Amino acid sequence: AVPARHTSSAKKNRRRTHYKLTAPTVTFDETTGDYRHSHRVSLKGYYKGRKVR
Amino acid sequence: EITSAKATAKTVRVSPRKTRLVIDLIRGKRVADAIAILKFTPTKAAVEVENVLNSAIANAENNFGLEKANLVVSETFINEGPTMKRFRPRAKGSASPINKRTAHITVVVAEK
Amino acid sequence: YAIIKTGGKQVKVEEGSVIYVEKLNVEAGQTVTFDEVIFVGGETTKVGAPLVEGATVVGEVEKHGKQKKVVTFQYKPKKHSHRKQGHRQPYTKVVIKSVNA
Amino acid sequence: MMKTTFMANAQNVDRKWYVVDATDVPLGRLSAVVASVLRGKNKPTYTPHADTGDFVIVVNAEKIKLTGKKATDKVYYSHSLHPGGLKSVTAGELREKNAVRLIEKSVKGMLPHNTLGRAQGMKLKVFVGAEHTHTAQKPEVLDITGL
Amino acid sequence: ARVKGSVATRKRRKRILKLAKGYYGAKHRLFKTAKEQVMNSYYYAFRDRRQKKRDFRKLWIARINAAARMNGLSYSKLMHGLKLADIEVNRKMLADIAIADAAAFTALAEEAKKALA
RNA sequence: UCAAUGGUAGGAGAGCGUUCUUAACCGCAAUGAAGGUAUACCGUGAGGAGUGCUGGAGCGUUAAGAAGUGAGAAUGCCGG
RNA sequence: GUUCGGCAGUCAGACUGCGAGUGCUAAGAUCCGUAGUCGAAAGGGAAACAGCCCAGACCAACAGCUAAGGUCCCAAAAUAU
RNA sequence: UGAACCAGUACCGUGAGGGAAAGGUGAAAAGAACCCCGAGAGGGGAGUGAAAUAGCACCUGAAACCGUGUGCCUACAAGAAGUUCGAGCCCGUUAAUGGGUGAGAGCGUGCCUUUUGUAGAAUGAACCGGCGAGUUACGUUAUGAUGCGAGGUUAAGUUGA
Repeated sequence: AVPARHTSSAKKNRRRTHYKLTAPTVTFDETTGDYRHSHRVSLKGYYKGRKVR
Repeated sequence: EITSAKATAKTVRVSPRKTRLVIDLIRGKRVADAIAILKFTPTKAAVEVENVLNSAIANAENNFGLEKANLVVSETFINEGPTMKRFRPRAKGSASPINKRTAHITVVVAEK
Repeated sequence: YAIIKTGGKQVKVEEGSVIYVEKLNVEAGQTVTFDEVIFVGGETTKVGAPLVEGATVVGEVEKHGKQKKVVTFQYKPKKHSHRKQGHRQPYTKVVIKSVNA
Repeated sequence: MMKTTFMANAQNVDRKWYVVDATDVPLGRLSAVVASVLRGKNKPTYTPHADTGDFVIVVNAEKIKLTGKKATDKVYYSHSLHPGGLKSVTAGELREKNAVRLIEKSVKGMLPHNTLGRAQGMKLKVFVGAEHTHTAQKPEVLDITGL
Repeated sequence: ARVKGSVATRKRRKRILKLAKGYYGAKHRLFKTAKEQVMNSYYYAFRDRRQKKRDFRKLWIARINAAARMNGLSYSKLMHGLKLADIEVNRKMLADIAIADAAAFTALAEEAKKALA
């Protein structure tokens, strides 16, 4: 429960190694933008090439 | 003549450790990738980095107009500032404070 | 090429080799010779050399100075171990050309 | 004065190969001198980080001149980390099966137990009844005696 | 007279830390583990001011019995032939002939052969 | 030259550094005082200055006097 | 060495033998006298070891010789006679 | 001075009581017009001023903490985290027998009080910085220093800055 000794900060970051965030795949400039994700909706209503608000 | 495309921010409560979860995606890629992930980020910390990011592109056209589509991020860093504490109550006189996480938010972009 | 023990340090000298040696009563640079040279040494020549005569190190004396002040605190018991010495050494850089071999 | 030492090896190492065998030779008296060559301790070029790790080759390793009843009371042991981890390879046993660690575990007892000791000690060349293999390089037979 | 000498005190602190610099990780990011860390290091650097003596001599005698053993000669009877031998009882330059000296090495070995003889 | 130099509580001797000293002695200072910082010098030690940089007002000498005067360590304290 | 003068602290130690006592002539047990050792004395030897043995460190040193103890490899010297 | 600051303040406690923290921009606010980003703040240009790392808790700015870049090394390793030597690499300095490394390899039980003996599973120490502890009043004794010497000696007081 209660820790014994001090974490050395290098080992603390060695705990913090796998903790990182993962980039989501973003569809890039479509006309000149704007963006969606694949399997997701654009800001212009577009999923599967048709506007749905 | 200089790239010098830097902006910053101060006094926002955003957990700079989790912004150091943010910036690893940032530091290498072009600004189209940056506002791509930045618009599509499911963290609260990375929307308002378009204040610094947009303000730094707005530096580059504030007095440069240089390489505006071409601008890839040179560097960032987001640091803690003075985290403002608050004497949080907790049971039977425990009451520990809270470090509200201040941050400078610094971005340079450039070419190449 | 020879071997000479000037101090308590027996030394391969090459006929041209710059060496180091502790302080001698040379003063600035008077290139003087030393005579207890025992070997032909690094030979590729005449062999043997139990006790050598005339092959003395005609020493090309250069310089003597201070070495490096290494330091001393000592011995560690518990309950207040105590304290420092620490010095350097008046070393002596001297090039050795001109053995008689 | 200061650098009268010399490694002369610590980058420029040598590599030589030695078929070393006798069919029956005693284990200790073979073992410490093949330890000496796998050091390269006999080579006149020692450095504590020399890496004069010899290609110490053994073939035809069937027999130790076995003093006493050592094939009945030599018995080895081991301990797997599962509790009650006694597992014993025993005295005459696995000599006739695989006399490999019958040698090189004892040469692990010979060697300086470190990364270099496990380097050449884990670069032994071991054959038990063979004419070994890969004489593409040049092997050389070393001595008979315990010197 | 409530005076401090504060910068002088931190100059002792600064003096020992700048003289303490180099070792692992947290140590120069702290104060006091570094204090022994130079200190233990020249405790047994004081011992190795005697023990690289007593180990470079092991390199000396070891490599010279390596080449002597390459001539099939053992160090004890070699040195025994060196006390039997000439004005030379020269030791460790005679260790230094490990480079390329069949003349100096094996011939001085023959001097020892005519010293046992 | 000879002899000595393990050393705790112990006892003796000596010296360093800080600050104030009207003292003088006698300077520095905006071309940069102090202070900070890096520094690959010196000094048996404590310690001392050199340079680069911050920095923009007091500081250093010497010698002597006087001291709230030499900092890890105590549930030391306070602040982070 | 004495004398005189200041200034101390030490009161409770162990251990190794050696000779005693008590104890199951049990004990790394106690309690004496006796020497050493540590404490308050490194280095080496015995696998590490405060007490055993050797040997008392101002320092440098890329010098040699040696104490006990060692010389098949780790780990240096004798596959010594 | 508890209190250089709207201090006996805040605040605690019903009360008697207790009892904090905190000064410094720049000479002069001359306090950043404007322009742009930004919901706004905040930033960024411009300009301000000797200076803007000088921008309103603002001189100076360590220290722990978090960083970002950086040359070397490490993903067959089981160390009081060290020396000493050193392959190899990188760089060139209070110009110096240069430094930064460091694979590898030898040998290496942290520091304090107490104890007979602690490496300790005996304490204690989160760290960092600041503070933080043998005095003087009067008296005696000892030791010296000085002065005069069987003669040394003025106390209190008065005078006077």
